[PDB]
Amino acid sequence: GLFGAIAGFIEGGWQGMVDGWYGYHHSNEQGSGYAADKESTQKAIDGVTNKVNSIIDKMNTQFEAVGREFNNLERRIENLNKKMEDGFLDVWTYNAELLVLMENERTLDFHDSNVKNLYDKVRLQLRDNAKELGNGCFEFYHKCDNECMESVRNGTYDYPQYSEEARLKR
Amino acid sequence: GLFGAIAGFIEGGWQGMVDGWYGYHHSNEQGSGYAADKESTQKAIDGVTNKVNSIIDKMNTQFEAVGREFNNLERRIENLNKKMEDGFLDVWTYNAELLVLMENERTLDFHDSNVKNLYDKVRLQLRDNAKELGNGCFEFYHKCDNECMESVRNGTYDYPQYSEEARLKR
Amino acid sequence: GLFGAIAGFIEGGWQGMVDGWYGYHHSNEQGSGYAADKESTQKAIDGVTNKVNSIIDKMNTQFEAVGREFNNLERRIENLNKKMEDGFLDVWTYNAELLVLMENERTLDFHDSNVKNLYDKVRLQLRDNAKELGNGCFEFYHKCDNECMESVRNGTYDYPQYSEEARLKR
Amino acid sequence: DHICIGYHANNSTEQVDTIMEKNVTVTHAQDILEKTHNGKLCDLNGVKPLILKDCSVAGWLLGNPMCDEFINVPEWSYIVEKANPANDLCYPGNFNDYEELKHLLSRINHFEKIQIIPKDSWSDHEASLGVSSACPYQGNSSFFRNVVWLIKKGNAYPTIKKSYNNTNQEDLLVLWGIHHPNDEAEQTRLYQNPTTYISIGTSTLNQRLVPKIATRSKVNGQSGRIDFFWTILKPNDAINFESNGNFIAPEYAYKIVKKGDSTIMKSEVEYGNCNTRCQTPMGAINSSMPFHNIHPLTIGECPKYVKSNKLVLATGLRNS
Amino acid sequence: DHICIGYHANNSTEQVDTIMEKNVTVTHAQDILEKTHNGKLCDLNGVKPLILKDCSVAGWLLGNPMCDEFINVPEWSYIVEKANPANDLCYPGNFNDYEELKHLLSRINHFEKIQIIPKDSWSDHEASLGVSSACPYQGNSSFFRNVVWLIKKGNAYPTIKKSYNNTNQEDLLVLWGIHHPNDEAEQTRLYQNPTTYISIGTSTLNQRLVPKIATRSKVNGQSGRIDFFWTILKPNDAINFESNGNFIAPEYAYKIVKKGDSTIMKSEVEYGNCNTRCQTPMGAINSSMPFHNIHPLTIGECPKYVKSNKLVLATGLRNS
Amino acid sequence: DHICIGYHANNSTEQVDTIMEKNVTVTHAQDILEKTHNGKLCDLNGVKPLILKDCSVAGWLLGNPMCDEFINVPEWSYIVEKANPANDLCYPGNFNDYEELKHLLSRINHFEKIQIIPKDSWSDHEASLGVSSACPYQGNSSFFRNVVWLIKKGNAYPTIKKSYNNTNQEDLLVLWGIHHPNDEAEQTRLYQNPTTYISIGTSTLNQRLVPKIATRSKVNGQSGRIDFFWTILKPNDAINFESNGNFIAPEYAYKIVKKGDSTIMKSEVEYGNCNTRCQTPMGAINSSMPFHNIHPLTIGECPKYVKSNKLVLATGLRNS
Ligand SMILES: *[C@@H]1O[C@H](CO)[C@@H](O)[C@H](O)[C@H]1NC(C)=O
Ligand SMILES: *[C@@H]1O[C@H](CO)[C@@H](O)[C@H](O)[C@H]1NC(C)=O
Ligand SMILES: *[C@@H]1O[C@H](CO)[C@@H](O)[C@H](O)[C@H]1NC(C)=O
Ligand SMILES: *[C@@H]1O[C@H](CO)[C@@H](O)[C@H](O)[C@H]1NC(C)=O
Ligand SMILES: *[C@@H]1O[C@H](CO)[C@@H](O)[C@H](O)[C@H]1NC(C)=O
Ligand SMILES: *[C@@H]1O[C@H](CO)[C@@H](O)[C@H](O)[C@H]1NC(C)=O
Ligand SMILES: *[C@@H]1O[C@H](CO)[C@@H](O)[C@H](O)[C@H]1NC(C)=O
Ligand SMILES: *[C@@H]1O[C@H](CO)[C@@H](O)[C@H](O)[C@H]1NC(C)=O
Ligand SMILES: *[C@@H]1O[C@H](CO)[C@@H](O)[C@H](O)[C@H]1NC(C)=O
Repeated sequence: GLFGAIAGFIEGGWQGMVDGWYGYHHSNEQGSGYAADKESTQKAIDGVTNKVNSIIDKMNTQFEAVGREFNNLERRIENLNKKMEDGFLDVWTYNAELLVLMENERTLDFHDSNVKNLYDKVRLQLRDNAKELGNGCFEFYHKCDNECMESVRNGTYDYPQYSEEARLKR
Repeated sequence: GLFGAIAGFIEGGWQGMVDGWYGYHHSNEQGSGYAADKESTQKAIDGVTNKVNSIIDKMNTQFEAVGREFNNLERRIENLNKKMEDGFLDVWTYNAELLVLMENERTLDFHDSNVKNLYDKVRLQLRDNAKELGNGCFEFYHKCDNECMESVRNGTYDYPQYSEEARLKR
Repeated sequence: GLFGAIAGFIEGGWQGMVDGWYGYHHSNEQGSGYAADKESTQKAIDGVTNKVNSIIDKMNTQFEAVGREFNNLERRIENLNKKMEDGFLDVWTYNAELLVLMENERTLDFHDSNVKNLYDKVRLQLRDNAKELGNGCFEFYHKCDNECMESVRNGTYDYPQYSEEARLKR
Repeated sequence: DHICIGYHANNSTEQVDTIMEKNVTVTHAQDILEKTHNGKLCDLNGVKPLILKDCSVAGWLLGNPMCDEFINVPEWSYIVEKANPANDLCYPGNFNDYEELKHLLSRINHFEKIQIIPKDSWSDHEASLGVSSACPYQGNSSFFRNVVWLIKKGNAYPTIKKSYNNTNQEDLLVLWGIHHPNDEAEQTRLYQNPTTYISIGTSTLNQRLVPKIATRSKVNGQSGRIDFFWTILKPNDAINFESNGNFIAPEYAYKIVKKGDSTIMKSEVEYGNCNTRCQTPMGAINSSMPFHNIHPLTIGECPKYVKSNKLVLATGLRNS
Repeated sequence: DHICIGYHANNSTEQVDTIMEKNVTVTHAQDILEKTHNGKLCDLNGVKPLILKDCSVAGWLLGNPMCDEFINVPEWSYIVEKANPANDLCYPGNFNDYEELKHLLSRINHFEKIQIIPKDSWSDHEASLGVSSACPYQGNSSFFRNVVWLIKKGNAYPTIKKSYNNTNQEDLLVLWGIHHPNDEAEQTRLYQNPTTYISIGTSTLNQRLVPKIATRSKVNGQSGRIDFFWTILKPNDAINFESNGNFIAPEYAYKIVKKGDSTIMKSEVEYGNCNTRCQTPMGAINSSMPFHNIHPLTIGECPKYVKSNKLVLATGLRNS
Repeated sequence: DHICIGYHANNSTEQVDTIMEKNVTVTHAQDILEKTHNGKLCDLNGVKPLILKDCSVAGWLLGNPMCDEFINVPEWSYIVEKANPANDLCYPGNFNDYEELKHLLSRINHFEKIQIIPKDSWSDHEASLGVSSACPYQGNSSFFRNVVWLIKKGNAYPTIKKSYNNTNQEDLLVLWGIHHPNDEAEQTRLYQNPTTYISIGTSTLNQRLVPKIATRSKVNGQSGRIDFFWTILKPNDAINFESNGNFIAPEYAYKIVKKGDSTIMKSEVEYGNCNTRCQTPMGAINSSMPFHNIHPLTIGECPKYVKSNKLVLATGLRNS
């Protein structure tokens, strides 16, 4: 991608993850499996939903054709009429396609940016208390319960706690 | 944000910082308080100022209505006149709004990108000679004078100097 | 840039690099010199080439002027004709310029993003087995053959190999 | 102990385009373009259209005898007319300001056909002789039903003076005509007086019409021509006609009793006993989409028209 | 020892919109949309407009007697006219190519009213009899002042031959008229000759006008009508009039002595003794902004018009 | 042992613009705007244009005698006409519906000039007397060659009855005229009959024309005028002319034998014996670029027109 994470340092996607958009995977003695993020997925839902409405709404003041007839001695103005209606049809066809092309790119990079942002809310809390494989996975210099992972999810990872067996693992 | 830093790893903004846009905060025995960056703020001033002029200037070749009258046997061409003027009014109203919506997003992400860029000009000079809290703050493995901070601001942080008490602090 | 790397942590460009767009530089007992990346440069070639065609193609449904004459008692409709043709000429001149301004910015940030992505495919494979100067260069905690660099290029850098003399260099 | 950071993926094949990349397969997409229609003409919110079938608007308003189906028309949501209706003017000629009239029409949902000059009020003139083989009704000769082709009564055509005051609150569409003979013999045989005129006045109208006696091609088997003319007679205004020959007089006019959203559709597509909120010359649209590509000329509440073949919004992320 | 990296923040409430997020509070914003006006009509860079008050452009150029205020008009920056001026044509009729004239007008800043045919030059015709109750001036009957309604002199109307050569360097606006009586009695009572015409020629103009004697509604208490006609008489060209009745002759014409930026504004908004660089039918604009939303039809140096209600540019960063 | 990550750079000076930054020097750029032309008028894909030189379209189709060069014109790719051609109408007058004709023209690549009424078929009228000093050919007096100015034969002008049936498969452009004398003496001296007319009929045309005898400025030394009129005579239709004076009869008409892409260019730029796929009034374009800025009015396969002075696409990265 543009933020290096999707189709980058995190090679593929998790089929087993249908809990959300951007999630975690915990793997401790107690149990494997996936769990999604909420304050990450939901925030992406709003942003994508709002964007869609914005595009559509921005588009309802668009030109609307009208039929007008002309006699055979009004050939210049009839031609003027034809060119001015196609003229606006082409402008709005241009605008809609182009706003779709451009927002598609942004929507994709938004996702990518939000995954890379996630990988960095965990990493910048784990410090030297854990391994960084670099594939979008983390190994520990310590032991982690099922509800210990829930500390790094919730955002409340306790640093003035696990430092002992981390430093001494080296 | 999109670059993870504003409203991300750096939770909020500094009211006490009215020296500039993106700054530092030094906190040593000598004194606390804030100091802004210049080669960072100013560069953002140009970019934002230039963008504004660009938008406006790009907009002065826009359509300008003209009044034309018609008799009661010119109903088709009067209607043609009405639709072609609203037609252009709608196009330019669309263009101006949309260029404002889109540049707003970019201006915001530009700022975010420039803060995250700042956090990384300091970090990539401090190496293992300092702590990284991960909240947009840095603690030292050594002592730093008021004019020592000015070395990391100026960009001239001396590495073949402070390495001794940094390595031995562990 | 926007991704901090071009005109950022990597100060300038390599004149001696005319092998490609984004490359490496190896410097071992055997020989100095440059070598470019292919799966990085080429991928940027497609993306830039496709974009160019897209812009042009998106532009061929643009308005085309037509000459129409009028007598001296058709002054209102002739004026209507003039304003509606300039009207469309201005719209399309606006669209083309603006799509060029906007894609230029993106093309530049795409490059920047692709360099920073490169610096991070090497770094996230080197771990603590190497030095990070922070100028877009890497020094080793071990010895590297000319075809050892080719391991970190190809993407296949062997970690369960060089770890011994790296850890013991400290 | 191993925790990973990753993203959703699925077995989806929906593709989007972007500036750099086409057909980027995605996780979630929203198509925003309506591409289909029911292929019938339909009622528009409960109001049936007026399907003119083989008649044109002129044929209708003048009452060409082959258009008897339309002698009385209910209120319509829109009008449908073929590209080349076979019944227009049975008798050849010009319909003055025809397109301006259709334009007026297009902002009209209903007429009341009222009588403004009674066919029994011509005592000094013949009012039923008065027909042509150009406008047949069941083999025998006839004429447009809304107007009366006056003829001389016993070798004389005295000067007509006739007027009508609009005692209604609605505007009136008034139509009348002039006959242009082929030679001066038929001119005298029809109207006695050799040099004739029709003056028509209102508070804004001031017209004099003179017959053009000349040799033309047979059209519908006739070389004579009839030119038709109209005006909008305002409430409390009067219309005054003066003529000493060649006058094709009004019998009936149309009261404009309902105005609002209408249009005149060109189509050959059969009416199909359905109901829609959005109608196109090709067929009706039932959709929640904001864009369609069926036809530019629609009526009702419709998606905005584009020329695109595909238009899909990426909502999800790149698939794998 | 502790150094931090952070950003500016403030007590601001100014909001912007973006594609994904609306009302994103920001640190620094620039509103670029002018939303207000002084609600008066004003001088445009020191030049006062022409406020026609209760007169229409026609009433002015023909010199309807209720428009005496405009017998001599200084140079104007733009023209202001009501939606429905009460003084237009005192005597009912048509003003030919009226809109094309207003279009010409709109590129004109000043006329000189010059005399082209002297009212004293009609020896064989009556030039002051010559008035109607339809166009009253202080209770007594009058007529449009720029033109002369010729009448027969002692049971005779000889053929007028009159011409005028444009010895000026500027174009001329020449106006003249034709009277359409109600019946042939008034026709003879006015002009003696029963069958009449007006020919008008220039190097490009070749017109013949024939009176239309017919019965119409009283408008302004008259059933007769007067149709007015104009041309642009070029420098060194001549205009030639020939008539044997029904001629409403020119007395005065308008010399086009200043051309440039003007317009004809529709408004009821009082003139307010102010001065502006940009004027709209609703009121004047004094702003440095590049966009406004007051009205599409402006004159002067103005912001570009949009239909937006709000338009703000984010310059600063997201607030907290 | 030292490995670095870096990017390409070069000695280039090509600059691009972006929203925030102007003149950002780049590594690789693509100019997409054509700014130049060969300054000649050229063949369009092997077909030479029709360069009317000093003649206007009217002068051509009526056959002004100074336009003999165009008595027979090969098929053209487009037409070129000056801003103010000196040879238009040798004899002054109006060309009815001139612009509508040029519009028709613009969709036409070739005419065949055919004879529809033979100059030898006027036995009861003089067909060569018949000329004016206004339209000279080599000092002596002449007339437009495609039409015949009929004159009375020995103090008489019997009623012309003439018709022509279109036995061809192509449409025909038919032209004819009316003479407007200066006074009634010249009227009798020319056509004997004092009160005259021209009727013209087809299956859709029904016209009566009456001469306007009046006093006008000399133009080209004449005060009389000739108004010209045209129609499109369909296959198997006939045109019928009836006149008792002032008839400027057709001799020849134009068969429309090739339709397709054409235009009428306004230009003074010399034809230059070259060949192009894209032509502009300023000169030809030979380019692979998708945009140009030379002129909006072009013909052929062309780049799309813009008003930009520069338009460059950044393909490479920021230079150093
Ligand atoms: C994209 O896929 C569609 C398949 O319908 C095809 O028309 C188009 O050429 C493809 N383009 C690319 C870049 O794959
Ligand atoms: C129409 O008749 C009404 C009703 O008496 C009257 O007010 C009006 O003046 C009449 N109009 C005409 C044109 O006679
Ligand atoms: C129109 O679409 C709606 C929504 O799916 C449906 O309820 C209705 O049956 C459709 N109408 C017709 C005529 O099929
Ligand atoms: C944005 O704020 C304005 C308050 O004026 C309101 O009109 C609009 O609905 C709000 N929308 C959102 C997304 O908060
Ligand atoms: C106008 O008079 C001038 C001045 O003598 C003369 O050149 C010109 O021919 C006259 N024009 C007409 C139409 O008589
Ligand atoms: C127009 O605005 C300017 C700038 O603030 C000011 O100097 C002037 O007083 C204003 N004019 C009026 C009429 O208020
Ligand atoms: C950009 O360079 C061009 C040189 O041709 C000049 O016209 C323009 O003013 C320059 N602008 C900037 C921002 O340097
Ligand atoms: C034209 O002549 C053809 C050939 O006989 C005939 O069919 C047609 O009726 C004629 N048209 C007229 C107007 O006489
Ligand atoms: C047109 O350009 C092409 C391509 O460079 C070239 O082959 C040809 O010589 C050019 N034609 C002229 C008339 O110069």
